Amino acid sequence: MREIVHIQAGQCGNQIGAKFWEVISDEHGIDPTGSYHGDSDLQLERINVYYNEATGNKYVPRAILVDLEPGTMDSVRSGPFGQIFRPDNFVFGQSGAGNNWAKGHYTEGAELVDSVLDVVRKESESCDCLQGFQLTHSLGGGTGSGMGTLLISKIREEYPDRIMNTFSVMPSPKVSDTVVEPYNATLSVHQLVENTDETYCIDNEALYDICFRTLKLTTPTYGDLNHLVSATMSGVTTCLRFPGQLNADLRKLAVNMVPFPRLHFFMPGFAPLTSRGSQQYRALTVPELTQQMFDSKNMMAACDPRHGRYLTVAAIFRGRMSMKEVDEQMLNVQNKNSSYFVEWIPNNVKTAVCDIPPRGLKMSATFIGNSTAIQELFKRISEQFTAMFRRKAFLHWYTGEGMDEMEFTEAESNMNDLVSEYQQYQDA
Amino acid sequence: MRECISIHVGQAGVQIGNACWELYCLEHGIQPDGQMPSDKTIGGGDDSFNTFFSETGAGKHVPRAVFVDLEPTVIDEVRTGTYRQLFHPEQLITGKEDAANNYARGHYTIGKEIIDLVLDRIRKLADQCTGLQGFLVFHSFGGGTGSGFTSLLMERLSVDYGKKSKLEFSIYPAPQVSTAVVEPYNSILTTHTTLEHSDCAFMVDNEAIYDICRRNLDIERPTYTNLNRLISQIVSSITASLRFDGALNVDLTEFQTNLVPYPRIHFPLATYAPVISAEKAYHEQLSVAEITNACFEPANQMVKCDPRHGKYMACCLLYRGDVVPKDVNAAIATIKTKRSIQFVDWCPTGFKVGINYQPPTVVPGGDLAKVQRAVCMLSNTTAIAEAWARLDHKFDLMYAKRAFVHWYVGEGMEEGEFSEAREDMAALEKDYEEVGVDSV
Ligand SMILES: Nc1nc2c(ncn2[C@@H]2O[C@H](COP(=O)(O)OP(=O)(O)OP(=O)(O)O)[C@@H](O)[C@H]2O)c(=O)[nH]1
Ligand SMILES: Nc1nc2c(ncn2[C@@H]2O[C@H](COP(=O)(O)OP(=O)(O)O)[C@@H](O)[C@H]2O)c(=O)[nH]1
Ligand SMILES: [Ca+2]
Ligand SMILES: [Mg+2]
Ligand SMILES: [Mg+2]
Repeated sequence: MREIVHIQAGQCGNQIGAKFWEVISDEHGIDPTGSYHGDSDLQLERINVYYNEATGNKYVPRAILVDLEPGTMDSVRSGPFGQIFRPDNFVFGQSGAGNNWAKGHYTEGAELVDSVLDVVRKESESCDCLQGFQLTHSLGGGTGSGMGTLLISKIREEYPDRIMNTFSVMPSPKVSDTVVEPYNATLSVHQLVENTDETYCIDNEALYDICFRTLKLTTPTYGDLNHLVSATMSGVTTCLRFPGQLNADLRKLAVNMVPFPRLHFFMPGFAPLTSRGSQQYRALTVPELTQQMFDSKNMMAACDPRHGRYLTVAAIFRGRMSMKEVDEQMLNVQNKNSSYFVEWIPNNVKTAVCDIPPRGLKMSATFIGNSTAIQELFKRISEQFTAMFRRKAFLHWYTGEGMDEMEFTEAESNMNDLVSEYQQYQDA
Repeated sequence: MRECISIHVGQAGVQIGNACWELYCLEHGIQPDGQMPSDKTIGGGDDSFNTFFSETGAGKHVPRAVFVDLEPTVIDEVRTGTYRQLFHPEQLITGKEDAANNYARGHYTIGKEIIDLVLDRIRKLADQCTGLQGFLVFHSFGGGTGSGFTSLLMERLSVDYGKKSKLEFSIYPAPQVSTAVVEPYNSILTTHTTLEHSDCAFMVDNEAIYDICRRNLDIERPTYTNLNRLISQIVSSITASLRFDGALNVDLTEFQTNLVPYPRIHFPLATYAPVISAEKAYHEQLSVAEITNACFEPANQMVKCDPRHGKYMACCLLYRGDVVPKDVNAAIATIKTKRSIQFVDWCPTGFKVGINYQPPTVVPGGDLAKVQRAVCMLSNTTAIAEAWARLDHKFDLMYAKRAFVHWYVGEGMEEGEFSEAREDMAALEKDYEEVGVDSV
């Protein structure tokens, strides 16, 4: 299986989504025209995973852009790689979702969703062998969160044997738009637990902290946060995009990473951590990459890895380096810290190497972990949800769109089940 | 798209309308004839200022606004005055006989004669909108038209436009400029009647504004003109997010999400800074930290009450002009380790911030200094309930004797509308107390 269909929803979804296509396009040698101007053949070998060929010979991203507002999509279209997207893959309403999950999922989103599925079907039909879908969205707003999870439900109904994966941005009070973000996040998680196969948890708390503590940026913008996201995203999709042995498609990644169907929320990690523009001149040694990629301070989800156990780990090393030194360092980490890797999944750490480094670095490592420490992320959202929900505060925004309190109670309970299910395996 | 229609009701609504619209024209470079040279798209457009102005084929930019008074003399001043070419005659609606400081007359006797005509003129503005967001209603609490007609109009708009948002700018009465003994009655009757029909209401206490004018601007005896110029600055700060765009601009609707935790709890406290004379601004720049600090000084509030003695449920800062997030965050961090800011336990404590880059404008001949940066804080505090407690007390003193009640009964109202309106106010005061109690 080859083709992945990419969907980006809402302001956050479309902003990280645009950056993703920007970064991977440069790696595959594709320019704003859709014209290849690269040297290596490794660049084109698996280009069909993400790109359509339309005679030119031009490469068109298999990408559908979705919003309930036109704003951020006009931003994308007049942005750097804006011309590359298929204009018919732009699907927008006018009325917005007002950071309201109920509007995205039930009222405004319901009005727009069929048009999105027409574009999904049109893209799915040109595929030799569709692998499945990736979605970029946030959980804190209304469109990416409410409408994004509506879309996932409808995509699963029409394609139940395909893999569904998400890059899901979790909200934090540190970088926050509205007080209702915990409501929107809890309702979205409930969906994600049932209808995705694999979810990369991108924690805005973590991205903020990395920017503040490590990159010495005193006031991080979304741009700074998204630079970390696009690097992580390029990293986690390396094995899908380039010639390679393991985690080479979406189903094989799921089979190695997900021991129990509900526990499919991954903590990504990246090394070296770099800020935008400002370059680093000294390449990292393989021992340094390996130490940094496993460091809590390189994690994109604000969870302490020492507070849990790793179920499974995938590690991707990028650049020209010694594969023998990689195996040794990877083996050294596990042997040194063996109590943090569950002993009932043997050889639960898999490593891949790709020759092509990302732009502006000679060496990089990407970490994908399924840790039971992710539970800290869900506990945090749960705490914020309950603080409001016990006084039913802000609920009228949701009941006004037809929702009952019961739906909140159920979504909370399911998220608490997920928490305690993680705790079960951290002690087994 | 996102159009907003303004409705200015009665003397106070209308005169505040004049001030706001004059100021909007200066903010966007629109001339008194409606021409705006900088607007290259003739007869239409989807720019930010189009939320408030429509455009004719001849290049005229026209307020999306209706002015309504039951008497003709305040609206005749708009008709013959500086900005008379701005408005199509059909946007300015007058009767002949006013409500004589009586809510019953504004709501029933006189107002029922003109209500169908007003809703027809509103309908004509709405029909020109491609994506109508909602209404901004300007009125006094104390006047007969401002209270009775506004409450009638709000009820009817709920019928004709469903749940389309309605925001109020409501002039709360003060003894220094008030014109009727019965203003406490009119205030309680309108507040009870419109409470279910309104999404958000900005109360402007005429005494807070009178004090600020006397104290900060050194005006011995402020007139309506003084008060209105300052009110328009505050209204402008609130609507600036709708009328301009920019990277760090944050839409009013998004502040509203944070500001209204329960439908009845919908009365934000506005505080504005800096209010300073030309004489004192000279050579003295107010920094971001200075203006943000001034937001937590109670003498700068639009309603007299003390937030230090209640609890916060939300805090929003709307900056305009030369302001960057770095400085905002530094100023906020200082204030947090130095001020009396206690939140209820059920809401998070982070301040929500928007910045518009376009700096404040002042009107020629006015009293305020042209500054490089300004701020409007909108907070949701339990302290706003003090303003209700004061009006309710005044209402109770007169109502226990039925003083002036015959004027309302003579117009067809029953005593049961009074006790009912009063009970709703008692329940509102109670609601404000309950939201400030800690959780179990
Ligand atoms: N801030 C401000 N307040 C005003 C102005 N005009 C009147 N008021 C206040 O509004 C109240 C009186 O109501 P008006 O708005 O004059 O009355 P109306 O709505 O015209 O009602 P009637 O004349 O009774 O039909 C008093 O509290 C006044 O001080 C004004 O231009 N500015
Ligand atoms: N990391 C990141 N988070 C964002 C970005 N834009 C918005 N957010 C976050 O996304 C959430 C709001 O959702 P947003 O995508 O704006 O709303 P939507 O358009 O209705 O889906 C909040 O948690 C914001 O902190 C972005 O560009 N990057
Ligand atoms: Ca125009
Ligand atoms: Mg947003
Ligand atoms: Mg009058």
